[PDB]
Amino acid sequence: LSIIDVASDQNLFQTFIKEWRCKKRFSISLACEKIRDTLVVGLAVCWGGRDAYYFSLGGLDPSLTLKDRMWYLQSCLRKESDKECSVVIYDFIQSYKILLLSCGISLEQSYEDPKVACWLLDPDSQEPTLHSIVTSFLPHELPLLEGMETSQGIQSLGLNAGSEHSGRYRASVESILIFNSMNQLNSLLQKENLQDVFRKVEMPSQYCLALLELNGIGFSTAECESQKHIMQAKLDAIETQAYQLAGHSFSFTSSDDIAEVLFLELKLPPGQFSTSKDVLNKLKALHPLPGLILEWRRITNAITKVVFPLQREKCLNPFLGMERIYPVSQSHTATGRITFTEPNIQNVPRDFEIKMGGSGGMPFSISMRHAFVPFPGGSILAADYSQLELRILAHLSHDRRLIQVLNTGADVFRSIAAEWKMIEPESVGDDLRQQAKQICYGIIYGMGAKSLGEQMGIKENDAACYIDSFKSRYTGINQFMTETVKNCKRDGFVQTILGRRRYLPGIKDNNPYRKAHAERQAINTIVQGSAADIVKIATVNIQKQLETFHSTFKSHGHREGMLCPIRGGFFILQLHDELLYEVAEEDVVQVAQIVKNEMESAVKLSVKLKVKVKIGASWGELKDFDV
DNA sequence: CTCCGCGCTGCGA
DNA sequence: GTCGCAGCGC
Ligand SMILES: CN(C(=O)Oc1c(N2CCN(CCO)C2=O)cc(C(F)(F)F)cc1C(F)(F)F)c1ccc(F)cc1
Ligand SMILES: Nc1nc2c(ncn2[C@H]2CC[C@@H](COP(=O)(O)OP(=O)(O)OP(=O)(O)O)O2)c(=O)[nH]1
Ligand SMILES: [Mg+2]
Repeated sequence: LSIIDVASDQNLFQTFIKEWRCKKRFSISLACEKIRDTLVVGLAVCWGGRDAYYFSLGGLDPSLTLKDRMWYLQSCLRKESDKECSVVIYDFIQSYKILLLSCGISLEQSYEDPKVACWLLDPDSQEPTLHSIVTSFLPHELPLLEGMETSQGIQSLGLNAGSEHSGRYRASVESILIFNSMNQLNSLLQKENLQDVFRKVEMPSQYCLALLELNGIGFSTAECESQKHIMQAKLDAIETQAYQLAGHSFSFTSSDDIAEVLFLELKLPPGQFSTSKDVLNKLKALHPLPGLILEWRRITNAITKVVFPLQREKCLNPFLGMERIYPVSQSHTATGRITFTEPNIQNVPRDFEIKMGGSGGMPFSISMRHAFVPFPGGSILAADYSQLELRILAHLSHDRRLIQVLNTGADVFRSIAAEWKMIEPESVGDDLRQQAKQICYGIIYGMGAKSLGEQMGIKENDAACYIDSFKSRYTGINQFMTETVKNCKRDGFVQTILGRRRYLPGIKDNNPYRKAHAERQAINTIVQGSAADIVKIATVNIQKQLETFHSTFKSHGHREGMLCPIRGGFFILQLHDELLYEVAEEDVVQVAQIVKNEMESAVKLSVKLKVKVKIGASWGELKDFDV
């Protein structure tokens, strides 16, 4: 195709930079090749048609020194008041990282990612690939990717150095394929009214998500190995104690040789012979072994799936003098939530105690949320949304009882256990509060009486009286739920607070399980997704105002090249109703004021949003803050 | 065929 | 190598 090598002639280069400055929209494809590791060889630009303007950064005019080329490169990729420029890149979060870390260019224009648009048009769709966006939106240029089998991988074609094709060809092909496909996706977004969401909350959230990836969460490898050795010892003692409690050895992973010990060798009560966790919690009250196996599964899940993984992905930050974990973002969820991968620092286990030693042992707290530490002379500011997924239900269902218990102040999860266990509300521990939290949310979202009785440890008909009490007590929640399945059946889609549409065609299926899944999924999506929006619209506005009062830097990777006092706040992790920031000592109070002022001013609902700000030297060592 | 929802990950088949 | 089951987390 038309591949203009702009860096070949001096007059040809300056004409490309002149035309580049008149563009209010263009495309980029970072070209990366092997060393013979990654290495940005060049770049690709497109403003229309099948013209690709390769920007070699390594056959070239000697008068165009690399340094003179990099000045013009940053002269066109930086904002200058009302430039109105909107770039289109295939992987914005990783292209913004590679450009900042391998070239020194901190992008400041507007951004448009075709992958985000493909998800915003169908959250249930498959992860977009360049072959999946061309086949669906630009099929008339599909014969271009012929031979380029790398188009079927989520890695950008220009960033896939493993392909035998040159980095120039791979980037030039992608530059025109993503520019024209974005014009088609922009035409579809403008039709469904969702174009504003793509550029006002969604794509600017991926910018904050690219910043947190360069920042990374702190990690204390010494606190991990200490918490590990306490856990392995209890694991080592649970095996020996359990193997004496049964007389013979038995693998805690073989449900066959476990049900033998419990239901047969120990004559424990029971469809039957199930070593499930819902059953072993009921049998926990009869023999020490049903509780020792549940502890074996808790420690093993930690010392294998949160400990050993975290001590693998740890990296050194020589500038900050720390060892920080570098997770990966993933916003491709059906509810709009943001999850993390490699490693998932969202699944870090909660604070749990182990009792080791003679007599009644000795209490030993194991908070694995505690090795995550701030920088020298820093803090970790966490801000909760209280009960966001229930205050939203109050704004939609308008139930006069859910709003009553919301303004009261009681912990309704504890109050559920007070009615369940017939215990004082203040006596409800966290283990029972979490079990009652699952009972609270599941019953609202359509938990059956069979699963309720199995969790509650009571009969099916006994648990059915608890469900029918909820329907009678809270009556506005079901008026909306029956009206929600009315609006999803007539339309075939559920809409969030921002207009995002999840398409549920299974609500008309002939199978009762299939209609129920979509019926249930419709009620969760309208409230789980509306919460992921309220978080996202707050996440962007907090980085916006932190960038206003900005005598600081905006990311640890940004300041890694400018080098100095680390003064500003930083992003690290986002839980589905809680935002964590790594603020610096000097302005712990200012950021906490911005994080909380914006998390409330993010949306305006019937029920005002309550936000609880906490602060400390660890994600587990958190204490309240006044703001 | 089988009835809260979303999400990731290691092991075993 | 690939996917299901089940462990934890919102
Ligand atoms: C019938 N029942 C109940 O009502 O529990 C609540 C409650 N509570 C908590 C205390 N309480 C008394 C007046 O406030 C009340 O109504 C609140 C809510 C929500 F605030 F979220 F709306 C949801 C639920 C529910 F669990 F039903 F979903 C119940 C069901 C299973 C159990 F193990 C214990 C109780
Ligand atoms: N359906 C469903 N949603 C859940 C479940 N656990 C968490 N969620 C969703 C709904 C609430 C939201 C926040 O979860 P958290 O665990 O932060 O809960 P919380 O009740 O807001 O927290 P707390 O009262 O302890 O501050 O995530 C669950 O088991 N089922
Ligand atoms: Mg919470």
